[PDB]
Formats: sequence, C-alpha cells, structure tokens
Amino acid sequence: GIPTELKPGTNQFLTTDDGVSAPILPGFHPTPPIHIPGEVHNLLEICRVETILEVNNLKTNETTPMQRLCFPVSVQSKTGELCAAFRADPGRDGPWQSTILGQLCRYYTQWSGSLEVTFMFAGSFMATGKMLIAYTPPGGNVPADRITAMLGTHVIWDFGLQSSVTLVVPWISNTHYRAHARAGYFDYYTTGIITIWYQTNYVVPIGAPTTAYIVALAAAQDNFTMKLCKDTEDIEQTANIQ
Amino acid sequence: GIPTELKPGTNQFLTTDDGVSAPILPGFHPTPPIHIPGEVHNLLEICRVETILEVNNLKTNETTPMQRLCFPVSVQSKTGELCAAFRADPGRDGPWQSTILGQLCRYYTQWSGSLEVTFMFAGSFMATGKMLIAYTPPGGNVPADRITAMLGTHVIWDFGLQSSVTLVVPWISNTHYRAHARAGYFDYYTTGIITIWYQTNYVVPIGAPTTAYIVALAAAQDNFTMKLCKDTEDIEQTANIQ
Amino acid sequence: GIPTELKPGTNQFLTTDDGVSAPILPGFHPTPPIHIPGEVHNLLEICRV
Amino acid sequence: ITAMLGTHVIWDFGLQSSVTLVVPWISNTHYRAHARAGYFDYYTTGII
Amino acid sequence: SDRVAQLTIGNSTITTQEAANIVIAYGEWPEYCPDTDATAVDKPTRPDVSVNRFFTLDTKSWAKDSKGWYWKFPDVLTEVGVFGQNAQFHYLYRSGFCVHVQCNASKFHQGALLVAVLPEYVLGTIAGGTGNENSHPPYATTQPGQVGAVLTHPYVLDAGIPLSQLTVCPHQWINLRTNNCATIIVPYMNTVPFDSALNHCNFGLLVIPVVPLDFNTGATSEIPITVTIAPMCAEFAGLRQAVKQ
Amino acid sequence: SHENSNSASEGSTINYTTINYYKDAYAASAGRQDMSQDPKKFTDPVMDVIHEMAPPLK
Amino acid sequence: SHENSNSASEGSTINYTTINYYKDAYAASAGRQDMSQDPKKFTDPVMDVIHEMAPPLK
Amino acid sequence: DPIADMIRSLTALQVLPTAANTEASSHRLGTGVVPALQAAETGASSNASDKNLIETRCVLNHHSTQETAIGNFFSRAGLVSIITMPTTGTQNTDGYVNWDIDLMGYAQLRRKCELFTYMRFDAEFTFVVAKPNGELVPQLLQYMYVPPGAPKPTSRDSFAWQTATNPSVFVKMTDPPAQVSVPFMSPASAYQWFYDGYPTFGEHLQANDLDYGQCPNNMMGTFSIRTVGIEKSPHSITLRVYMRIKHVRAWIPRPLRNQPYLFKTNPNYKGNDIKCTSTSRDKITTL
Amino acid sequence: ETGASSNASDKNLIETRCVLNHHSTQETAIGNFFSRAGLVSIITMPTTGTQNTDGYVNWDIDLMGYAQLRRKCELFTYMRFDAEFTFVVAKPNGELVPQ
Amino acid sequence: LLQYMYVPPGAPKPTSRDSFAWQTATNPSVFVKMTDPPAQVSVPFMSPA
Ligand SMILES: CCCCCCCCCCCCC/C=C\[C@H](O)[C@H](N)CO
Ligand SMILES: CCCCCCCCCCCCC/C=C\[C@H](O)[C@H](N)CO
Ligand SMILES: [Cl-]
Ligand SMILES: [Cl-]
Ligand SMILES: [Cl-]
Ligand SMILES: [Cl-]
Ligand SMILES: [Cl-]
Ligand SMILES: [Cl-]
Ligand SMILES: [Cl-]
Ligand SMILES: [Cl-]
Ligand SMILES: [Cl-]
Ligand SMILES: [Cl-]
Ligand SMILES: [K+]
Ligand SMILES: [K+]
Ligand SMILES: [K+]
Ligand SMILES: [K+]
Ligand code: NA
Repeated sequence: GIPTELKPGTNQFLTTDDGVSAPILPGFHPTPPIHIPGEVHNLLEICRVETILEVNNLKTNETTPMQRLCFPVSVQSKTGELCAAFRADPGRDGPWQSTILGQLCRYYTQWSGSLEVTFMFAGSFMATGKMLIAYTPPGGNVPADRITAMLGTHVIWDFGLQSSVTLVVPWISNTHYRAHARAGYFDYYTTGIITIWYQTNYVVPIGAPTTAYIVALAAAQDNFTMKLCKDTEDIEQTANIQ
Repeated sequence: GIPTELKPGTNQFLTTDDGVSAPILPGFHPTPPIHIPGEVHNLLEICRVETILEVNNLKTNETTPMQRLCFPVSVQSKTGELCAAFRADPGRDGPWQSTILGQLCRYYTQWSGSLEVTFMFAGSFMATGKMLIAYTPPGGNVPADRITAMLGTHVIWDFGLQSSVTLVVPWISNTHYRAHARAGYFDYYTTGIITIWYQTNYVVPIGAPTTAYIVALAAAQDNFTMKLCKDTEDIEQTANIQ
Repeated sequence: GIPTELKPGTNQFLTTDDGVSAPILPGFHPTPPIHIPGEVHNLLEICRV
Repeated sequence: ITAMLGTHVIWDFGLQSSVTLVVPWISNTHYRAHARAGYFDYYTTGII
Repeated sequence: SDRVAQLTIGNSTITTQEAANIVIAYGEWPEYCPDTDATAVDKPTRPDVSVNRFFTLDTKSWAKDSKGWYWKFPDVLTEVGVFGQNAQFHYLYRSGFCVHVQCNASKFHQGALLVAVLPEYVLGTIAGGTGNENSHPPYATTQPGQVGAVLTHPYVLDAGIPLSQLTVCPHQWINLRTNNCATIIVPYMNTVPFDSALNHCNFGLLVIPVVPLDFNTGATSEIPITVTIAPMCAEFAGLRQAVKQ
Repeated sequence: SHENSNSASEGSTINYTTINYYKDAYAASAGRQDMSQDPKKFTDPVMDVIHEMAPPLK
Repeated sequence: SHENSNSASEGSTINYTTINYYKDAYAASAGRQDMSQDPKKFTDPVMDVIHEMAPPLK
Repeated sequence: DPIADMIRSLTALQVLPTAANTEASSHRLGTGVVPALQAAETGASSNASDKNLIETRCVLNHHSTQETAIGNFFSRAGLVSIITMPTTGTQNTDGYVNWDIDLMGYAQLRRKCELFTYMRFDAEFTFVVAKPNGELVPQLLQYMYVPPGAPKPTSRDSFAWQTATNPSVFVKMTDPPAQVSVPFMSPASAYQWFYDGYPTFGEHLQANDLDYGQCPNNMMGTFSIRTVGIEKSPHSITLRVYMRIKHVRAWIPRPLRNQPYLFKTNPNYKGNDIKCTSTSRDKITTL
Repeated sequence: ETGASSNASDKNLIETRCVLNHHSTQETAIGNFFSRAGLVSIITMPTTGTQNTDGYVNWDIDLMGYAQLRRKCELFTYMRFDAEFTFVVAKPNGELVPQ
Repeated sequence: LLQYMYVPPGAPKPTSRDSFAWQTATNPSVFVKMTDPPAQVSVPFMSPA
C-alpha cells in the first residue's frame, strides 16, 4: 500500500471542520426548490434594518415592559434640561439588547463600523420643539450639561412634517475592530455616550397633551462588519426542554 | 510516508456506502451473459403495470380471499345508490396493498404523481348500465350522496363493447411529494377518496344474472416517481427460516 | 478505499514539524495590517548592531 | 360588511374637499325605462 | 405626491390624503404560480375581479389602554364573498394580499400604531403561568376569523419573541401626527406552491399601539381602526364539495 | 490503471462511471445508475398497437 | 469524479468551490461562502423610492 | 379579439466582499436638501450615512463581510440530542433505543435556526459515544435510520436490524466518532420552524389542540440504536449527536427568541416570569 | 382483456395546466434499490454447549435465510451481479476482544 | 473522552461538567480521546489590533 504516516489531529472531531462525509442515501434527489420571497444570504443584511431600542429600561418598567419601547418629552420649566442618556456600545447589556442588531452582534466577538439611531416623534401634530442629540466619543463620562455635550458630534432636531431625525454614531475608534465592551479591562472598547437635550422646549397650545413620546430605532450603516463567530450569552437552557 | 490525518467516520461500516473492496479471485472471468427476455432497469417500469385492487376487502372475505378480487353491481331498486368507496392513498393499508404498485412504493418513503384505476365490467353481454366514478381531493370525508361526489373529478362510465373505463387520479397535492398517509399527523398526505355510484341502473333482460362483478386494476401514470428508499412494513421474519 | 500502509513516525508529535492543521474558525478574516516602523526579518539584522 | 361587497369608494377627508362615487351602468337591457314600484321595478338601478 | 394615493382593484377603490408611501413586502409583487414551481396538475380557476377586490372587516376601537390586535390570513376571508366560497370548494389555494389599515384622528391627538406582517405567526400559551403546563391555544385563538383577536402580552407577541424586533418584518407605522393609514402588499410565501386556506395561515397581521393613544378630554374619544384587505392573484385548485374546516 | 474486463455488468453496462484501484473490474464501486427504461414491454406487449384515441376493440 | 446533482443548494448555489469524493453532491463540504447581499429588500421595501436628499414625505 | 378585456421585484443582488468605504466630505450649508430628516412611518430604515451628518475623511475599508455569510454562521456542529442506554433502572435495560427525530431540544442551535422562518440544507451528523463517565470500552454498536413508515425495531434483535434497505452504521465505541452526510429530505421545498396551522382537516376541539403547529413535512422518522448482540451488554452507553448544517439557504428573518424555551414543539413561555430583553437601570438619565 | 395497461393520461380525462416536472427517476433504478448491504447470515461459535465447541464452523452458502433481502431479490426471476461482503464479528454481547 | 472548547471574550463560560455551554453550537470545540494522538489545530491572528 501507499506509504503514509498519521499526523497529530488524527481521529479528532473539530466541530467547525468543513470536510466530506459519506452519503447515507445514494442516488437520492431532494424536492426541487421553489421561489420564496425574503431570502437572506448575509447577517449584515439584517443588521442594516432598524429595530426598537429600549432607552427607557427602568427597573420600575419590568412589569409593564411595553413602556420600555418609548421614552417621554414634555413641557419643560427650565432650559437646557437633559432628556435621556445611554451608551452607544451595541454589544453591551442595556438598551441595545432589544435590537436585532444587538442580538446578532452578540453571536460575534468583534465588530467595526458606524451605527445609526433614528428618532421618531409621536406627539400630536400641534406640538413643536427642538432637541440636541449628541454622541460623545470615549474619554468623558456623561456630559454634565448641554453646553458640554454640545462639543461632541451632534444633531439639532426640529419637529415638523418629517417625524424623524437620524443621529449618526460614526466609527471613531483607535483599533480597527472593537470587542464587546463591559466594565473592566474591556471598557477600553467602549463606543461612547449618547445624550438627548432640550435645545428649546416642547411647546404645545391649549388642547393638546403636555407629554408625548419618542421611539428610537437603531441599526448599522454600510461600513459595519463583524468577526470571530461565538456563542451568545443571551440564551440559556436553564432547564430541560420537554 | 505521506502525511495523513484520520477524520471522523474512520473505521465505520455504512451499509449504503458505495466503495471499492479488494477482489478475492484475481483474473477470474464470469460466465458470459446471454440474451434473456424481460430485463428491467427501473422499478417505475413495473409501477406502470396494472394489477388487481382489493376493493372488496371485507372481514367476512378473509376465508374466501378470492372474493376480494372483484366487487359487485346489481339491479338497483333506488336511484343514486353508492356502490363502493375507498381511499386513493396507495401506500396506505387497504385495497392498494394488493397491487404491485402499492407493494413497491412501500419500499420508498415518498411518492409523487398521478395514478390510474381501470375498471373492467365482467357481467353478461346483455347487461347495460352507467356508473359515476369520482375522485374527491382532500378535505371532504366520503361524499354523503352522488350529488355531492359529482362536484369532484369524475368519469361517467357506460357499459358497452369496451369492457373497461379509466378513472384518473390526478396528482393534486400541496407538496411536491407525499409521504405515506396514515391516521394522525400524516393524514396531511392523504390523497383522497374514490366513490362509485349508480348513474342510471344495472339493467338486464329476462334470462341474465341480476348481479355481476367489476374488477379494478390500478397503476401509476408517467409523472410518477418515488424517493427515499426504505424498508417495507409488509414483510416480517416472525420466526426463523429453516 | 485506497491501499495505504502506515510507516514509522506515525502518530508522533515533532515540535519542529512544519505541517498543516485544521482551521478552527472558517471564513475568519484578521484585522488588516498597518504600517509599523522597525520590522525585522532576520536575526542577523540585529547581530550587526 | 354586506354593502362592502358591491361597487364602492372609501373616502378620506383632507384638502380635497370632495370625492366621486361612480354609478357604473350595470343593466341587463341596453336602456332602462323609469323605475317605479311594480313591474317597472325591473328597471331599478340600485342602492347607494 | 407621496402622501396622497388611490388603490383601485376589482369594483373597489380606496383613497387617502395622508399616506406614507406603500410597502412591497420583501420587494416582491404577488404573482400567479408559474409552471416550473407548480406540482398539482389540474388547471386552476383564477376568478379575477370577483375575488381580487377590497373587503372591509369589522372595526376595532382604540383606547388609551388597548394591548393590540392580530388577524390571520387567509382565515379572515374564508367566509366572505366569492373568495370564501372558492376557498371552501377547493382543496388548494394561493394568493397575495394588499393590506390597508385605516385610523384617523385630529391634529390634537397623538399615538403610534405599528402595522406589521409576520409570516407563519405561530402562537404560544403562558404555560399555566408557572410553565409546568404544556397548554395550547384553542382554534378560536389561532384562527380568530374576521373579528381578529387581542394580544394578551404584546411585548412578546404572545409567542416568546420581542415586539422590539418586529420591524424586521414588512411594516409601516400609523403615527397620528403624520399619516392615517398603512399599506402593505404581500406576496405568497410558503414552502409549497399551493396550500389549504383552512388548515394553514400564511401570515398574521399585527396592529399594536407602541406609543399609546392620548388626548385632552373634550376631544373625540372614539378613535376606530379599520382593516381593509384585498386578495391579489387568487388561484384555486382541487375542486370538490364545499368544506368549512 | 487499465483492468481485466470481468464485471458482471458489461454486456450493456447498467453503470458507467465507477471508481477502482484493482486489476479486476468487479472490485469497482456501483457507480452512478443510468436512467433508461422501456415500460412498453410490460405495459403494452400487444401485436396491433392499441391507440389511446379510438376504442381498443374494433 | 463527475456526480449526481443532489445538493440542497443548487438552484442558486450559495457555495461554489467545494471538495468531494462521492457520487452524491450533498456529501460535499460547505465550501467557500459567497459574499452576495441585497439589503434593500429589507431596508427599503417601499414603492416610490425615498431619496436621502429631500424630505421622505412630500 | 372581439372581447378586449381578455388581453417582478425592484431590487436584486450585489457582491460586497468588504465593508463600504468612507468618502471624504466637507461642510454643506443650504436649504432644500435635508438628509438627516427621515420618516420612519414609511417602513424603510434611514438612508443617512456618515458623510451627510459630519465632515469625514477618506477611509479605504478592507474589513471582510465573509464571516457573516449564513453559511459560516450555521456550518458549525452543535448538539441536537443526547441518547442514553443504561443497564439498570427504568430507562432502557433493553439494549436498544428508538428516538423520534426532533432537533428542537437544545437551545443554542434552536435559537440560531429560529432566526429564520424557512431553511433548506444538507447536514453532517457526527455521533460521539462513550460510557456515562466518559470512559470508552470495546463495545460494538449499530445506528439505523428508520424513515416514516419503516418498521421500528421492538427489541435488541428485531428483524428490522437486518437493515436490508434502511441505512445503518456499525461502529465501535473505541473507533473515532461515526460521521455521515444527510441530504435535504422534506417533501416540501424547505424545513419550516414555524407552521401556523393544523396538519389535518376537522374540528379542532381542545382535546387535539396539540396538533397546532405540527408540520409533517419536518417529521423525518426515527433514529434507532442498539448494542450489537443477542445477549445484553454490561455497559451503560451515552450517545451525543451533533449536527452541522451545510449547503444552506434561508428565508424570512424573524425576532430572536427572548424567553427561555419550555417545549420542543411550541413557543410556549413562562407567563409569570416574562423577562425583559434588556437589563434595567434606575433612571433614564443615568448610566 | 388485451393484456395491456391503460394508455389514458391526465390530459385526456380532465383539463390540465402545464407542469414542468423535474422529479428524478434515479433512485428507483434497480442498482440503487439493491446496492444496500443487508444481513444474509449469522454464524456462531460458542465455547460451551452442543453447538460448536470445536473452534471452527463450515457454513453452506445459502442467502435465503433472512426475509428482508430475500423478498427484494424474489421480485425478479433472474439476477446477475457482483457483490461486496462485509464481515461484522464480536462476542455475543457485542463486546470485542483481541482474537 | 475529552472535550476542549474555545470560549471567546463574551461567550458564556461553562460552570459545570454539564453546563449548556458545552452544546458548543457556535464556539469551536474538539473532541478527542486521551489515547488518540495529540489533537492539533490552526488558529488565525485574532487581535482587534
Ligand atoms: C445512520 C444515521 C442516520 C441519521 C439520520 C438523521 C436524519 C435527520 C434529518 C434532519 C431533519 C431536520 C429537522 C427537521 C425538523 C425539526 O426536528 C422539527 N422541529 C420537528 O417537529
Ligand atoms: C473470503 C470470503 C469469501 C466470501 C464468499 C461468498 C460467496 C457467495 C456468492 C453469492 C452467491 C449468490 C447466492 C446464490 C444462491 C442462493 O443462495 C440459492 N437460493 C441457494 O440455493
Ligand atoms: Cl497494496
Ligand atoms: Cl459593544
Ligand atoms: Cl516512507
Ligand atoms: Cl400513501
Ligand atoms: Cl472505498
Ligand atoms: Cl405585555
Ligand atoms: Cl446513483
Ligand atoms: Cl468560507
Ligand atoms: Cl442481527
Ligand atoms: Cl453535553
Ligand atoms: K468524515
Ligand atoms: K473496502
Ligand atoms: K495536523
Ligand atoms: K471597500
Ligand atoms: Na432625507
């Protein structure tokens, strides 16, 4: 017979090895395929789709979860008030976990790219207002006041026929890729902080609600990619599935 | 020697693996072949051949099995009477089990195609009559009366010099293939019901039998195919063969 | 199967053997390289210093 | 839910103050005589 | 010129002066089943205008505390007009749909409905609360008919999945300050070319108030929501007697 | 390798795309099966060929 | 070796550079994955195409 | 001729091996153009990109998109079943086991598949067997596939093990793990993880509401296993089955499961303890 | 009576649509039906008893002792073929020893 | 019989000999016997730098 020599690795079963295995049904032919709408080829196709961000993820909401899908704005009495804040880290525990983007990138160890958060105002047509939305890259904790937040990347949103506005969280990192950030050494990969401030005020005339809500949708932009496929922390077989 | 590495599957014996094994008799030459009529190449060649359907599969017949090979028609006193009924499911227990088609498709898990049942009238030459044969696709149990059965696919047969007529059970399924139907979740794959009714009446003059029989032959049409080879339930080694 | 015959050396692990081993992450792509001053290719480059 | 099965238009109030319902000629005869209770109800056009 | 629109099919026409475009699910228009994909051999019946037209179902009332509703297709129409009759007399059915959900208020009301289409909307039960009981939804819940049903736990769509991600499906929003309707065109989606209109619901239509309705007292409080749907390219096969289920 | 022609199926090879490393052909694998058929010898073995148009008995 | 075309992915092969030693295609490896995408069907399934320049509602 | 009345997809595929580049942009000050403003009501996601909201530099991005191709996401062997044949107890002192093929018993793989509504693929099954404590002994086993309708063995020596037509594998617990390729076998064009319907016609009385969601097109039969011998084997056996999807296609993405799984055959969830998709905090204004 | 099977097809009995059928006929080729290893014999050499405490056994080759394979072959009157024989051996309880 | 598994940063670490994490549906795992030769694999360059 032909001279061979077994090398290390012999007999091992590597779950990700892409090899050839003998076929159990010789000459078998599958049912032909038919056309079905909605075929996907790459997870990135999905990551570009906006899904709802749970900015209002309060402990007091847990029993009325629906209230987590949108946060409020209302007639202010003082100027420059902070409306809401949250981290931009998409693979981190928090608001992003509710998005399909967040869930999917948790199946990968690293990511790279610019993100996009679109805010839709759901108040009455008679309500007007201007908000300042800011992205503060790494380094400074939550800006203390609007005048400090204003120094970062931001958008000044005006309510009108266009119900929504888009804040861009441009990829501003030192490394080409970021691993998922979390407290500790890995905070090195944090993306930053998003803050929403009252630029002027929520104004409404007599006859309309003095409080309204905003829905936040988030997704990835075209330069987004992920790498190093891994298992997600977000699912557990706590007990046997019967 | 050449660097190799054993992969999973090593040493296994897969009964359907189509490999090469060393020859025990080197230089051996078989007896030459000679011409023999009747060579077959594909089971489908056989499935197209009509064989007898046991429509009259009664518990009271079991001891006089020959009586199962044909069912009767006779002078009716009432109009629109039902003559016989049975499922079209070919791989199911019942009338089809007596056909070579039924037996063979039991060696496969799935099938697809149109079937064909040909009825031969064996009464006297002086007997006349018209029957309505219907195929009721999935959904409705056995039609209660001829006027309901009439709404499905059917053929109105007239007795004459042409002793027989052919009912076509066209392939009308949702899936491209059907697995063998049986009570339970798999009833999803049932083919349907065949019913035979008196369109007019079996009429005969003085001097001829008032009861006669019909033989039913069944087979597959040209669009018939089977897939996923498997073992048949129809044979068992109840005890040792000596 | 193809006739083979194991030769001596079979199953051994030689620390300096330069072979091929199965990849654990199929389709994985490394972070691109960037330019960094001071690349060395041969120890002799250093011995001359 | 029964009326909905006939010829209809779903009108939305807005800057366009009006909407037009068309009563298409759907008759058996080429012409209709004036309908009124009795044999002549045969020529009725229908209901809006 | 994107806010105004007219939909005319069969002997029916819909108008709207506050639209927000139209969605074509997964970018595909409905179409009759082609000979390459088909398998059933009988020539189908394609009734055209008697079934591809707009049908308006029962109206629902939106309250400051509504949880949300859903309807299953083609269940909603199995007993309406000529479409239902064809669905009953045939084993096989196939079609697409034009879904038009209506809801208008005033420039002083507020709220936002998420209107989505979810293919193969399989429902789950709360498992006896504790999760030790393997209970299942009753026919009336899986196939609510033309009246539709109410979600008990919208946050998980009564199916253990996050409402927050439903936008990954064909959808539109009816945000009172912006538009008063949603329109989605849905193509046939299934693993088989034709199927039973009775045993299998291809998709579900969900209408959930994600941003609750609100208004100052004195303003009209009856804010209905109406669903009007039209089958498109309806095809039927496997004729026999009528079956309701 | 060019072999001895001793396979059981060579008069009219029901196979034709086999694999082999030995000098004897019968050691070869089964190969891909061909799709030839001739159902007529079983379904219509009649002398005057009866058409599916006129009555089979005239 | 030239095989039987029975792979699950052949209508529009999501793969295309596979390895195989058996007569049945489905036994083949997964191969190198292609990088085709069509995000528009999910991100912009609207009739009049809204530009990123003017306001999406005119 | 004498009767006149008797007489598509706007989006397709592109190859994107790398992430999009960033073109350099400068300041834009003017009326009419307003890319930052959107209308999420349309159902479309925002079309705005970095260059429209800020001043950008040029970036030649070479990041690959290959690892997120569904093929690389799924073609990783995962556990789909654990079968045990103990020697003492109420389990299976019979020396054989018949397992109904259902892969929805383990969450990791299940959640990944349920990201889609329909999937079509081939699969590589690997069978890892050992004693319950991980030790190995010279035991001969036989694994057999019994498609729907084939006689299931009723004993360690039932005639069914003659396996004249069904495919069987004979392997030792000491040999490496057995491994085979399986084709796409549904009578449908694709396996479907969600079937909003019933398998048969009829009234759907609460007695048979367990029928709901059961799609026969996914029922692949039985997987049987036994120690090969007429006499009982003295060893308890633990068989772990791994599946690796290959040659895959997928349709219609859906929200990912966010409540623990309770049953193999349905999406039932524990109603008294409905988990929030995201962790919580005290104030919306504080991290 | 002629001995022929019916020549009628769907299009003659009903109105049909066009169907481009791609269902394969390959799996029913006799080669794929038969080329699947099946049990044809079980031979035993026990150490105690009246069986074969001799350490050897002579078996007359006859493959008709097991039904599954036999019924398949008997579907035909004559068959010509080559064969691959596999010999699976172990102790009666399935254990293996260096013999 | 042993199982070696790679748990990238962020992946759930097994907490017991039978933690669900060993289902290894996405992480790469190697199953080998102490009697087989030594397992061997190739690893790519994985830093985000
Ligand atoms: C000799 C080794 C035989 C191995 C045979 C394994 C066949 C398994 C085929 C995989 C089928 C995919 C799973 C299909 C459906 C899901 O389990 C459903 N949820 C069950 O209801
Ligand atoms: C070293 C290994 C030797 C293996 C030799 C096995 C030779 C067996 C040849 C197969 C012959 C086909 C069976 C022929 C006839 C049937 O058994 C008859 N029914 C017996 O009367
Ligand atoms: Cl040699
Ligand atoms: Cl992150
Ligand atoms: Cl050598
Ligand atoms: Cl059947
Ligand atoms: Cl071989
Ligand atoms: Cl809720
Ligand atoms: Cl073949
Ligand atoms: Cl790849
Ligand atoms: Cl045995
Ligand atoms: Cl485990
Ligand atoms: K292998
Ligand atoms: K061999
Ligand atoms: K190696
Ligand atoms: K690029
Ligand atoms: Na814009």
